[PDB]
Amino acid sequence: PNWFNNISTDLFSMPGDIKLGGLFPIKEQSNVSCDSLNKDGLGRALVMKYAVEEINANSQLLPGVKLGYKIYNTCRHSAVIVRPALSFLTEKSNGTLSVECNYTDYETDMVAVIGPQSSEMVTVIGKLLGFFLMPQISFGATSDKFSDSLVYPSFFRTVPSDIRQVDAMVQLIKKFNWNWVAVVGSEEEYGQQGVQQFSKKAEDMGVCVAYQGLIPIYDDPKPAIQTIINNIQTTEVKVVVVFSLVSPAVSFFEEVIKKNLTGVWIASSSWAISDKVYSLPNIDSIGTVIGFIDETETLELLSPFTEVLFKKIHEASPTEKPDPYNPCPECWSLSPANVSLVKEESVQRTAFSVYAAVYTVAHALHKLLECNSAACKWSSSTRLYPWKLLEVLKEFSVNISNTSLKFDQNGNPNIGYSVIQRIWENQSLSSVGSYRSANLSINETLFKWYTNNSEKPES
Amino acid sequence: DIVLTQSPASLAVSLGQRATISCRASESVDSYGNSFMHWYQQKPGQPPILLISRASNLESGIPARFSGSGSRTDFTLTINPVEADDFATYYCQQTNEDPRTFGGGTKLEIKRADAAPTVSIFPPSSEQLTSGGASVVCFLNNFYPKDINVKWKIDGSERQNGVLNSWTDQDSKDSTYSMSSTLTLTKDEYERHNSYTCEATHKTSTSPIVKSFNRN
Amino acid sequence: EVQLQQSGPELVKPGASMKISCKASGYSFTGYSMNWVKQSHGKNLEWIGLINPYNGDTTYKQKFKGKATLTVDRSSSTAYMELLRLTSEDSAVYYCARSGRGAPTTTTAWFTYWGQGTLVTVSAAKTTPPSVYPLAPGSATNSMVTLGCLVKGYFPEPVTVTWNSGSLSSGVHTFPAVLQSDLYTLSSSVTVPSSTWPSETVTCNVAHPASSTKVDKKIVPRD
Amino acid sequence: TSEFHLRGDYLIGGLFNIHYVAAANFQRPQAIDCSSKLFILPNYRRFQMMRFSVEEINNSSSLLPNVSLGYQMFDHCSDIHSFPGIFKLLSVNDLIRPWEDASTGLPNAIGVVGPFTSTHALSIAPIFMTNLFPMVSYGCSGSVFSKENLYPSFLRTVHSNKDVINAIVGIILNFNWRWVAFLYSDDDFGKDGLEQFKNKIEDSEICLAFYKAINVNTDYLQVFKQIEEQNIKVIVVFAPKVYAEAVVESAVQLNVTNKVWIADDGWSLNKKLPSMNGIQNIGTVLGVAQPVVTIPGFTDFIYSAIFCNQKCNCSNLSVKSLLNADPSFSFPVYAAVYAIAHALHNTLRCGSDRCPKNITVHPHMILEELKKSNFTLLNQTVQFDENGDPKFGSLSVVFWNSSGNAEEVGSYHFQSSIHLSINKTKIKW
Ligand SMILES: *[C@@H]1O[C@H](CO)[C@@H](O)[C@H](O)[C@H]1NC(C)=O
Ligand SMILES: *[C@@H]1O[C@H](CO)[C@@H](O)[C@H](O)[C@H]1NC(C)=O
Ligand SMILES: *[C@@H]1O[C@H](CO)[C@@H](O)[C@H](O)[C@H]1NC(C)=O
Ligand SMILES: *[C@@H]1O[C@H](CO)[C@@H](O)[C@H](O)[C@H]1NC(C)=O
Ligand SMILES: *[C@@H]1O[C@H](CO)[C@@H](O)[C@H](O)[C@H]1NC(C)=O
Ligand SMILES: *[C@@H]1O[C@H](CO)[C@@H](O)[C@H](O)[C@H]1NC(C)=O
Ligand SMILES: *[C@@H]1O[C@H](CO)[C@@H](O)[C@H](O)[C@H]1NC(C)=O
Ligand SMILES: *[C@@H]1O[C@H](CO)[C@@H](O)[C@H](O)[C@H]1NC(C)=O
Ligand SMILES: *[C@@H]1O[C@H](CO)[C@@H](O)[C@H](O)[C@H]1NC(C)=O
Ligand SMILES: *[C@@H]1O[C@H](CO)[C@@H](O)[C@H](O)[C@H]1NC(C)=O
Ligand SMILES: *[C@@H]1O[C@H](CO)[C@@H](O)[C@H](O)[C@H]1NC(C)=O
Ligand SMILES: *[C@@H]1O[C@H](CO)[C@@H](O)[C@H](O)[C@H]1NC(C)=O
Ligand SMILES: [Cl-]
Ligand code: NA
Repeated sequence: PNWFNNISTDLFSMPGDIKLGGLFPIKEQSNVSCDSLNKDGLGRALVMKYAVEEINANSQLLPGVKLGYKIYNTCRHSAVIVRPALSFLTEKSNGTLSVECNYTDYETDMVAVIGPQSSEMVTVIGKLLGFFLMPQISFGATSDKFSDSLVYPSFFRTVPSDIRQVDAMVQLIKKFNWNWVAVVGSEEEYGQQGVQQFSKKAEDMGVCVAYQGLIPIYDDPKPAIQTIINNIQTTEVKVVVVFSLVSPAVSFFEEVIKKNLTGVWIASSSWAISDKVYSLPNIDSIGTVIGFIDETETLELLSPFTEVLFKKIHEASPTEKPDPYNPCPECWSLSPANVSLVKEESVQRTAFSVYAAVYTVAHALHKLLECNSAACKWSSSTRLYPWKLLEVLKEFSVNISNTSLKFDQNGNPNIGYSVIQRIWENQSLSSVGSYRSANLSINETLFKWYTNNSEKPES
Repeated sequence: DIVLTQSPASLAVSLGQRATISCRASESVDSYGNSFMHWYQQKPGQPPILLISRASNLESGIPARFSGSGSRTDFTLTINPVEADDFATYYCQQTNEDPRTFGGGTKLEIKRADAAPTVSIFPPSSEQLTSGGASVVCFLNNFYPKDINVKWKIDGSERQNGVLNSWTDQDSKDSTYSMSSTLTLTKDEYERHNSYTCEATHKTSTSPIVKSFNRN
Repeated sequence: EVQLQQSGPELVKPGASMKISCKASGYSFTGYSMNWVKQSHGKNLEWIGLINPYNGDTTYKQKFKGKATLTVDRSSSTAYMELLRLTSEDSAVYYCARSGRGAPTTTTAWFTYWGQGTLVTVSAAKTTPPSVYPLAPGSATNSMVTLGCLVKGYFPEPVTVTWNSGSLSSGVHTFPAVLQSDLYTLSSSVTVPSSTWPSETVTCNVAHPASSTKVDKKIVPRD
Repeated sequence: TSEFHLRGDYLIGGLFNIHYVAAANFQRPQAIDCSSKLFILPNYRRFQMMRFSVEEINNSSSLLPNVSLGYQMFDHCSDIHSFPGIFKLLSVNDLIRPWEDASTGLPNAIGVVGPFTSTHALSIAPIFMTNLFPMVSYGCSGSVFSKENLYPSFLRTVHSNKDVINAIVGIILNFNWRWVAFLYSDDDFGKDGLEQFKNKIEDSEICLAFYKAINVNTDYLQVFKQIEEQNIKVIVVFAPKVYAEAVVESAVQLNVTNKVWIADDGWSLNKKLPSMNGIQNIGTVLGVAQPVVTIPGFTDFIYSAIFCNQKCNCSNLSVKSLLNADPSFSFPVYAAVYAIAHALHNTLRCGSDRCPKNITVHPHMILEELKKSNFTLLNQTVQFDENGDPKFGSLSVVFWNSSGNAEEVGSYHFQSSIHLSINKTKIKW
């Protein structure tokens, strides 16, 4: 398309009449120095850039109004994320945050927040943004804790709560007649809640959880990982649910391989399509991996858009523009050789979640400003208060591309899951079914069993 | 104190068939909505092993062949099908009130086809002859059932004095018993005779099984 | 996994006292009652009592009050039973057994883990090593031949018997000892193929730990 | 003037919650009027304990000589609506500057005492941790606050949930009952309690036969019906005043009888329940409790005493009721103030009868001294381990006796072979 030609080379900051805050895990600690590039995170940030450039190109969506944003790195670290979250709340005209008892008439610099990705990070800023009644739409944080509007008053997400994913997992386990399982989680909000939710549902459906353990994310995780694997071996479970963030999952499966364990592994959406796990030497020996990921559209314009953008960035790269809080210092050297960032499977299959969060806000604004296709009831003197936009997002319905998105009273989307399996031979993911509403629908015949005789394991 | 009476005191059950064992308490062993009677298996020389707790809950590790039922004062252990290594004494135990008590146990024997004993007789070793003692040993091995009669005969004449008899426990593979019979003499009395005979009578035959040696 | 390791067999004089130990490993020791069980030669099982190792509270069956004393040493994860003023009536196997998990009360707990048991002989008589004589088939053949050795005049129990230091397992019969004049006698037989004797050797290895005597006897034909 | 505000050379923030209100949806981004909600007598007592401590230090010519301590205190009945007060404490001009350095920049306050509950702390602590602004909590017992890397400038003058849960497990192991119900508040405090409990009893004879999250919507008829059906005798109640009262009041009303109740130290010295009508019928109440620590001068101080969220609306108040209220967390408030005051004193390099005035004080300087606190106070030794947990304070076992008192029947030994001892004779079942 043509409007690709007039896109700005600014990744993390775009000027606009109305602005969104973005929080992405762009650079993280290796194991406060945030020096390790998170390619999935940087990739997701680019989706937001794409969505906003596209919204501005669309002549009929916010006709008179230009949408812009500021995107900051979270480092998935509470000290790092607090500062941008407060920056979003500064007086639009001032650059500073007033101390007040009443913010009803207070015009924040941003009108809504996109992100953060992780549940731990939502627990850091969610109540702060909730006090301001500033709409927050996460493209990634799945913890069921955020499903209570009395606790998280302005939180939405374009991915389903994990209370539904564990229900999908328990239904698969029942369908295959497995009744003796272990469950492993990372020792933080996502994994902790996932393990607890799973254990409760498994019991409700008469599945005996043999063992249950958590992988440390701060202290050296190998001792606990050994304890965990020892229990798995003594209980003799052949099915283990791993409800874990990637880095603990990597550490866990490193040890799984060393001890030459084999079985069925059920992946939560956080590592189910992770190249970090799937590229570990001898991972293909651990057996059968069945995963659950968010059911998403593919954005076929994301890759083409990103080629053009990375071209324009190469062109402008002799220019200089210095920042202690640069989300990504090394991104100045992006050439078309880095489009791989958005071609990556983990990004392609989750991109729509970011894109849907940005568009939800844009359509909500379009409605707030009493817009039609020609003009918006807006001018340079219009005052936008996040609490008014929030009023519009409550129980919002909107069509985005081919998806009919509906938010319930909890801020939860009517979005389900795809069930996939890792096919070791050609480093791929095959579709073995879906989960929609409360209905698991799998085709047993489509499953491949990496067992001695290729038959489905155990009973 | 709760008295537990088991019945039968002993039983023999063929491979593949059903063993039923019951336990009766002098008072109810129910409380907390449960029945606190448990079943244990014990092989000779070993600690008891818990099979079943709370009347009917099978412990992990224990074969599905074992199951229990009952409440209040009447409880039953069922072994089905019986396997060869199930020879043991089975004990009930009540833990509903202090002091915990056990039944006197039920001894389960594996039933099999009648088998004749294999008889071997051994003279005193020279090494023992020196010390002035003479033990004549007779092995009666791998027979069934356990009931057997051995007589010693010296120079054609019967002897009962000085004989010590010992029986193994049931073999866990072939379910037979074995028995040793030891005739201990003085070296002197031993040298006072020529023929030494060990004579086994068992229900598998109306003719005794006979093994002899001559001292010369 | 859970192990309860009891101390070895003991011979003790009438009137003396003795303390049996039970070392627990593989679980949190103060979390479960440790029970003690007596089994006399007649094989009746009898609950002696239990101790709460968290605080040392004890509960006894009445007839063992003042006869048995339960203690724990939390610093070594070990339960102890001290038996006082022993009579020949106290001769028995004594077990320790851990309460399980699932009962409503400490009273109702069943026994999920057991020590291997401690044989206590209460006798005035004296330790005496065994004599070991070979049993060779006396100048008599068929396809399989039966040999043995006679283990005579020892005290107290136990004795272990093996054939070729373990390699001979099948066709072995080791008979329970008989007690005579404060002395034990047993015998062991072994049945081996006729072609494998007196060709390849067959020795029986006796061990009497109570006098640390360990002896062999290769079984040699008679002439 | 006002109770909530005191001018001084240096200011301490005080975060309290002396009114209670259940969570509710709101439509405007604005503070809540906490002064029209339910008054909490014992929390107001702890509120006064901070005012007393500061005044006592300002009366001293040896600790902070000629350097006055002031405060800004708040009544945050809602953790989500507490941010105006928090911003006030951290602002450098009645302005917040999000990118401002931890070094350069002088916030309104040098540190903060509080808040009381884990929920309050979780909502706000990250904003404080960012520039290492020191928080010394007199009540927060969530185990997650022991993680230095998540809460680098957070210290506390009370024990973690692990210690109380160990004491509670100790009580249970001392008697014969091994099925247990665990009723926990449906919030961060209660849920951490439940996890610690599960972890502690897992390898033990104790069986968790029933547990349940207690909240405003709890159907108590069904809870006690399920407990009764499972024949459970021991009921642990791990929950703050409002939920513990709802549990026990409901039990009386629903004819729950013959139980053994076990309180955490948050309600074992509750003053409403032990004399409540029909209390005797539900069974025996045991508990883990903070020993009553006498704070000399406080009684006198109280006789002499009686911006959003700085209004008590508590004027017709009986001095006697306040004096006799649950005195739990008293030494923790008192020590929290003194810890900050000593930290300031040492940071200013104060001597015996004067402090230098050439030194500029930054909150993170106060933090560095706080972490190496080492001083005596009413014959206790105030210190914090590496994680910012207190190395002082003990726990005792109480039994609610017939004259309505929480009688001491035992104590919890942090470091000994028998971790918990109980004179069982004192308990009348
Ligand atoms: C807060 O400000 C708004 C708008 O000025 C006003 O309508 C509202 O009544 C104020 N809130 C309070 C509690 O006075
Ligand atoms: C893009 O590619 C270059 C060369 O492979 C690499 O050094 C650089 O780090 C990449 N950029 C990003 C943002 O990953
Ligand atoms: C919006 O959603 C409804 C229901 O999914 C759909 O029928 C309709 O075509 C959509 N309308 C627009 C204007 O996109
Ligand atoms: C890889 O192999 C599978 C069969 O296991 C096949 O179904 C799939 O089409 C292949 N993947 C690709 C990307 O061609
Ligand atoms: C499931 O897949 C198998 C194999 O591809 C196919 O035979 C069958 O038509 C499918 N079943 C359903 C119900 O779609
Ligand atoms: C004090 O609180 C009561 C509610 O308990 C309320 O009715 C009253 O208006 C308040 N008084 C003042 C002066 O704010
Ligand atoms: C401080 O001193 C004043 C008199 O100057 C006295 O009235 C007050 O009670 C003292 N306060 C404390 C807390 O010791
Ligand atoms: C004490 O400090 C105050 C203000 O900080 C000052 O005015 C006064 O001079 C000082 N007093 C003495 C005795 O140094
Ligand atoms: C009423 O109270 C008594 C107290 O002993 C109790 O036993 C009885 O079961 C209760 N009745 C009902 C219906 O709960
Ligand atoms: C604390 O202070 C005392 C008194 O000065 C000192 O003796 C002791 O060494 C200190 N203790 C620690 C742990 O630093
Ligand atoms: C109850 O305990 C209190 C405080 O320890 C004490 O004053 C009182 O004597 C006790 N009453 C009874 C009946 O034990
Ligand atoms: C235990 O409690 C009783 C009061 O019921 C008391 O008389 C006795 O002194 C206490 N025993 C000890 C050893 O302190
Ligand atoms: Cl994030
Ligand atoms: Na002073």
